[PDB]
Amino acid sequence: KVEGDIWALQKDVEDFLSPLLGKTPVTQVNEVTGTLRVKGYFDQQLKAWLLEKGF
Amino acid sequence: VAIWQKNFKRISYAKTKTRAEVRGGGRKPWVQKGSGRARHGSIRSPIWRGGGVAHGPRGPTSYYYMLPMKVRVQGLKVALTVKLAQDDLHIVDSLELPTADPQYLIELARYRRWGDSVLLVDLEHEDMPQNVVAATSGLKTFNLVPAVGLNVHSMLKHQTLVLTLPTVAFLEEKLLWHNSRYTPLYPFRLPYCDFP
Amino acid sequence: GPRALDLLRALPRVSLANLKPNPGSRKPERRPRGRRRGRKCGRGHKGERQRGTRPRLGFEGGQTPFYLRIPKYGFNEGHSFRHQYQPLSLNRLQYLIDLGRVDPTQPIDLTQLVNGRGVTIQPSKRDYGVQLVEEGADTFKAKVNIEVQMASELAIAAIEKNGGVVTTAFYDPRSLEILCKPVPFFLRGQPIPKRMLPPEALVPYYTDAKNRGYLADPARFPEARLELARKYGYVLPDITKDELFKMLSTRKDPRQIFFGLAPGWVVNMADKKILKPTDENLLKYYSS
Amino acid sequence: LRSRVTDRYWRVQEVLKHARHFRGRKNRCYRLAVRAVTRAFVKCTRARRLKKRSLRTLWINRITAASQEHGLKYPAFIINLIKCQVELNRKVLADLAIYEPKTFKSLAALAKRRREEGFAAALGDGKEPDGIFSRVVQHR
Amino acid sequence: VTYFSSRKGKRKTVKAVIYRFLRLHSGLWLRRKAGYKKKLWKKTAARKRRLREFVFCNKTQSKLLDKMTTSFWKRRNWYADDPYQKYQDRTNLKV
Amino acid sequence: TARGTASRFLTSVLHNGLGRYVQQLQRLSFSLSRDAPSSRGAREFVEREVTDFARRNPGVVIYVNPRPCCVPRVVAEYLNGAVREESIHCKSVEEIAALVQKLAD
Amino acid sequence: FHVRVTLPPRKVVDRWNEKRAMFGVYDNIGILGNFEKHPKELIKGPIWLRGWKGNELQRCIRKKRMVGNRMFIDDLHNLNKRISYLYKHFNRHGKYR
Amino acid sequence: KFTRSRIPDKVFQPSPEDHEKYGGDPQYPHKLHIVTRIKSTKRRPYWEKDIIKMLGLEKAHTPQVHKNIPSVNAKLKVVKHLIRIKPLKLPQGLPTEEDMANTCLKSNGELVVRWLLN
RNA sequence: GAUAGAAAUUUUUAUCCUGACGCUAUAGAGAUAGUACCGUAAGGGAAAGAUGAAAGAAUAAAAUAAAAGUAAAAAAAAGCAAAGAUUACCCCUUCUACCUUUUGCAUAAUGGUUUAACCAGAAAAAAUCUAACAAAGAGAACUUUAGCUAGAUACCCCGAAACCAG
RNA sequence: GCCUAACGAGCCUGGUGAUAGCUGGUUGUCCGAGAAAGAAUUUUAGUUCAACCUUAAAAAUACCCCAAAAACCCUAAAUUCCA
RNA sequence: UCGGAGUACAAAAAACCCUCCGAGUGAUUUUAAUCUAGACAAACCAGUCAAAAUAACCAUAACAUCACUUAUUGAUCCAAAAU
Ligand SMILES: [Mg+2]
Ligand SMILES: [Mg+2]
Ligand SMILES: [Mg+2]
Ligand SMILES: [Mg+2]
Ligand SMILES: [Mg+2]
Ligand SMILES: [Mg+2]
Ligand SMILES: [Mg+2]
Ligand SMILES: [Mg+2]
Ligand SMILES: [Mg+2]
Ligand SMILES: [Mg+2]
Ligand SMILES: [Mg+2]
Ligand SMILES: [Mg+2]
Ligand SMILES: [Mg+2]
Ligand SMILES: [Mg+2]
Ligand SMILES: [Mg+2]
Ligand SMILES: [Mg+2]
Ligand SMILES: [Mg+2]
Ligand SMILES: [Mg+2]
Ligand SMILES: [Mg+2]
Ligand SMILES: [Mg+2]
Ligand SMILES: [Mg+2]
Ligand SMILES: [Mg+2]
Ligand SMILES: [Mg+2]
Ligand SMILES: [Mg+2]
Ligand SMILES: [Mg+2]
Ligand SMILES: [Mg+2]
Ligand SMILES: [Mg+2]
Ligand SMILES: [Mg+2]
Ligand SMILES: [Mg+2]
Ligand SMILES: [Mg+2]
Ligand SMILES: [Mg+2]
Ligand SMILES: [Mg+2]
Ligand SMILES: [Mg+2]
Ligand SMILES: [Mg+2]
Ligand SMILES: [Mg+2]
Ligand SMILES: [Mg+2]
Ligand SMILES: [Mg+2]
Ligand SMILES: [Mg+2]
Ligand SMILES: [Mg+2]
Ligand SMILES: [Mg+2]
Ligand SMILES: [Mg+2]
Ligand SMILES: [Mg+2]
Ligand SMILES: [Mg+2]
Repeated sequence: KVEGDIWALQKDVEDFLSPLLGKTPVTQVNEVTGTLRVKGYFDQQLKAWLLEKGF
Repeated sequence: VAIWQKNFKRISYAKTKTRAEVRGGGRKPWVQKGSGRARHGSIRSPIWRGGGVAHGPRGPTSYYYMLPMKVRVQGLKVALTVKLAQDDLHIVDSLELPTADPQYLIELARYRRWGDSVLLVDLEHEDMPQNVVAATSGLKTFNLVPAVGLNVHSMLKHQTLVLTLPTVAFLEEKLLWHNSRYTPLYPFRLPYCDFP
Repeated sequence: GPRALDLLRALPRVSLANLKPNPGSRKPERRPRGRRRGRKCGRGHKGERQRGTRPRLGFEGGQTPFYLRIPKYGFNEGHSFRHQYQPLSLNRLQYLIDLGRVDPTQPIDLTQLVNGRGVTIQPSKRDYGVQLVEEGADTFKAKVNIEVQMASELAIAAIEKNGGVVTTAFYDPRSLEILCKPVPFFLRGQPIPKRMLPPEALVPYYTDAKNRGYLADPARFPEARLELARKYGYVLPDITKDELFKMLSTRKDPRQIFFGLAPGWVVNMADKKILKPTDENLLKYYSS
Repeated sequence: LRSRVTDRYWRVQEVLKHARHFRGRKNRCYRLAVRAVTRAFVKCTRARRLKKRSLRTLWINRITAASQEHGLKYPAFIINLIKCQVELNRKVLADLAIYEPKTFKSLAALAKRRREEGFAAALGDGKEPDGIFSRVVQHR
Repeated sequence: VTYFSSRKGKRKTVKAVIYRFLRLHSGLWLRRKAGYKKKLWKKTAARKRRLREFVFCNKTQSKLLDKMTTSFWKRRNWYADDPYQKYQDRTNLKV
Repeated sequence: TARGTASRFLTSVLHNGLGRYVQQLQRLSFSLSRDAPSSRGAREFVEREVTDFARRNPGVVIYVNPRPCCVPRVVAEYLNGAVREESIHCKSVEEIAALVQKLAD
Repeated sequence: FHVRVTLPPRKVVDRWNEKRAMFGVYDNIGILGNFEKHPKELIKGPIWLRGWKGNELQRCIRKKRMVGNRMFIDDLHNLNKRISYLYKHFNRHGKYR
Repeated sequence: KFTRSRIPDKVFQPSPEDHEKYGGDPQYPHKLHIVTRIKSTKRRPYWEKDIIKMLGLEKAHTPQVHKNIPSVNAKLKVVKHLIRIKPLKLPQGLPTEEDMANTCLKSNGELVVRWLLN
């Protein structure tokens, strides 16, 4: 359920996750579905990070 | 959703007879050995001229399936969205027509550049103004349909959508209802707390 | 919002003529025609398998099959008759209360949990009801009157500390089915049946104040209850002096399915009326 | 829904056009024709690789005729032309032999000279002599 | 196995499985050892122990048993007092 | 196959490229549909490219006919008298451009 | 392989005839209609096939259960045989087991 | 059984005339090999096939360069009948970064740094 | 063992809108017909049609002349019949038919005179792929420690000697 | 032996699309990888497991491998194991 | 069917209507427990070892022994026993 520039979100998500893994996380952007998809289980840390930004 | 609307209704009555249902040939047409030719059982075998069909269509067949609710809803939303974004949606008030002459309607669609075909949606079936019904009963391309008869296929078949104002107020509510709703406990036709 | 919409002004009408299924949605089927998929057509060569006759599933080719050399042992033995209690953690209960699905204000029994879709019962699978488990014990801050079919010491302890009341009640399979989906039952056109008693194995469970059993002697309740405090080291509140107390004390008859209705009545939902038997025999049967 | 092949006609023509010039029933009957056409294509590609060998052998035979005329065998001619740093493929050499008999007699003269120079140097048994045509030039 | 029944057209279960095996919800199957009640006087106490075990089946057997068994048997079960409820989830499995 | 088909020696028409070079392609005729999807590429080509092509080759006359057809064709025609038919049916703008070039040269 | 020498009469299908223009009209009857009738109700067909689907065995088996006692002798017999055949084939034959 | 094969070290003790013969310096071993695969791996045991693959020698009559360290010499020793080994020579020395584009390898086994000036 | 297999208990809203992503003369009924013909009998069981508004327009008028088979037009050293070619048809050079079956077939192992028309892969448990909604999902019944729902992906043809009933 | 031109047990119809681990057959084009047998089995004309292999997917080490190391009478080509 | 030696020379494995010996148990008292890390072996089924911890016993007391010791054995179901 991502409404907007999803590429922005991809940038911010990989910039957020990068300090964790030492490397950029692998990603898939579905622009038509309005969806982002990330390799590995980041579920908790990402709910936290999306809470911090007030969505 | 368009594919769904097309198929889910469909029942093919196409039947072919298997070598079992063909008329005769319960008996071996000649002896297994010595006659010098190919060996056969029934003369109704699928190899033979008049014989049964090897696979072929079988029985009345139903193609029936249901796209999940929220998907069909989403389909309707999207059709509306797209009719609008491409400028081909026109919210009309009323539907009162000055006269029952259909030529009036055709030339009206010519003056506003509405395209060849038009879908006129009204709120209920009985409440349709009689001038419209007269005018639109004798036309092929202009089609009058009540709100509950709005659908993806018909919306993609007609170049232009014309929605009555109470019709908009209806659809908006009907479709929006689903984003906020629980999964059904039992069928929605039964008593629910808030729901009709 | 959706910038996609702005690209749609520029492009031709969406019609029935141009419509593409999402790429990957349909993996195209393949038919045994041509050089690749023809000539033995994936069936191999001669033998039993090219002819389609290979033996049944477990069959090992004549050596005593693996699934039959292993000895029988009761594993699933009598499985159909075991009781099944759908677990509900305090974590889920709290999460439901927080979001306003079940309200703690009125009493919470099975029907309330089902209507919030916090829980799902299927009696046909021999679900005998909800059991309460302690997963969210520490985090649990809510004040509730709850009725479940089973509970753990720790769960109860965690509800008491917050000034609520737990009670374990029993429902037989028919009772249970009626309880969980009441409106489908009220269209059935039958009276409201008696609640059956528990079977002999489950009597020592519901007769104890330990479990806060619905058949338990209330004389032991305030005793056993206080015991639970000594163990977990918290001050037991006086439920009597609370404003919501009249709701917290609310029970059911051991013979009653619902709150405020009674065995033998009939709910006419079209007239929004209740119907009760005036007959003596009926009233003796339903009230026994 | 019955579906039959309507266009079978053309399906057949795309085989049969390649078969027109065959002898016998192979040039009509689709069964026989098909097999024959396939054999014809296979034979064709194999021959496409063969043709190059055939032509090169032709060229060598011709160059040998041409050389033998001048009293010079083929191998001598060719390698002693290499030892002069003259690289002309056999195609071109054969064409010279036919259409440029003069230039070819020159080439043959050169080769013969280079050979004699080689024998002279091998028999001489010293590093000092470098035959005029036995000198090896580097690119500039 | 009957893949399509005669009356219902559904797929039948092979009951001979359901008597000797146990399906945890993770997909692991659990079975008794073979010959564990047989000729005990003749065996070592060590061997006897090895026999009294409940053991797990390899992947192949598991898939075979799953095919031989309908959907109903793979459902999530909550039994009261159940010994095996402890074992039905899998933990710390990195694969 | 080579025994199968006809053959010819390598030649030029009218000793082209000896005295001077003469582009041999004479005229080019397109037929397409304003409406039909099959002709889509061919329409785009007519929009953007044809014009420029016509400047790049002054000596070839280019006739464009919109007509109701299902299969857009381009008919190349040469000084030689030779007429070569082609189908631009269901191709890109890019593909058509390359094709028209082959025809030109 | 002889192909027909005369152009067929060109068949003109107008897509604006009544049946084609009104197609798929009430399909959303459930959603827009405050669910009362499911779209199944719209389906015109054989009694055993309305709003239901299945492979040929299931189909036949179902036909027999519903209308099997209204059937003509020959047809009932044929149906039984078809069922027996399909049973044997699906259950005991195939590649995949 | 046909098996792998030991190759006694005595084979690899060079005689003093060999230096004169093949043009190696008695004092200093060369630094690099140019190895070429001269024969085919077909009809040879799988292990030689593997050794050839991991030496980069897959394609025939193509040169490849390798360190003259013992790690490498071991594998080379296994396949020595399938290959030609000649010492790399640097008349103009090793290439700088300006000379990378102009480098070429002559058949006498020598690497020329400046190729085709003007 | 192969396999077989309930029930209690549940659910089901009228009537009109009937037709066809069924066949088109080897198809669809066996069917122009249970006729001809074949059997003592029970029984078996065919094939076949095509002008036009008018033939009360047959010195008759009109659009395919395209299968195999022949004719127009017999053959000319030499060789799986072609291919490379070539000024040139041959002459030269190079190639051990095709399927099937096999460790291995030019095989002197199998099958086919040829042409036309017919004549043979079918299923959704688990999986994967796409999408919806998501701690829940499904238009009731179920399943859920990221799941649930939907869609798409799959498993042939001909043949015995027999056996049983009438 | 004979019982309507085939009687070690008639014929016809139905059961019947009997069943064949046995033979035969199995229809467009082009591309990517690609297989010779350990175990049981009224089994060796077949199956079902391994080992290989194919399609996806997650990973981290994989071959190659110098010393050192693996038996008691004699004993080869050589294995095993590893930086 | 099971085991030992050769075939099969040095890790393992390895066939034959191949070469040779055996087993389908005795005798004895030291009557040889419970539970569990990790392994061997292995298509599956079966087979093998085994630390720590308990309990038994000297009061910190767990390998039954011999006969080449290796082999002296048999799945499910089903029957008898009642623990
Ligand atoms: Mg029959
Ligand atoms: Mg019969
Ligand atoms: Mg014959
Ligand atoms: Mg038969
Ligand atoms: Mg027929
Ligand atoms: Mg194939
Ligand atoms: Mg074929
Ligand atoms: Mg075959
Ligand atoms: Mg075989
Ligand atoms: Mg449940
Ligand atoms: Mg080449
Ligand atoms: Mg059995
Ligand atoms: Mg007919
Ligand atoms: Mg007929
Ligand atoms: Mg002809
Ligand atoms: Mg010849
Ligand atoms: Mg043979
Ligand atoms: Mg083979
Ligand atoms: Mg041969
Ligand atoms: Mg022979
Ligand atoms: Mg012959
Ligand atoms: Mg032979
Ligand atoms: Mg023969
Ligand atoms: Mg032959
Ligand atoms: Mg034979
Ligand atoms: Mg054959
Ligand atoms: Mg023959
Ligand atoms: Mg599935
Ligand atoms: Mg298929
Ligand atoms: Mg497949
Ligand atoms: Mg019998
Ligand atoms: Mg029998
Ligand atoms: Mg007779
Ligand atoms: Mg058969
Ligand atoms: Mg067999
Ligand atoms: Mg044969
Ligand atoms: Mg191979
Ligand atoms: Mg046996
Ligand atoms: Mg396998
Ligand atoms: Mg070593
Ligand atoms: Mg290593
Ligand atoms: Mg191991
Ligand atoms: Mg110990």
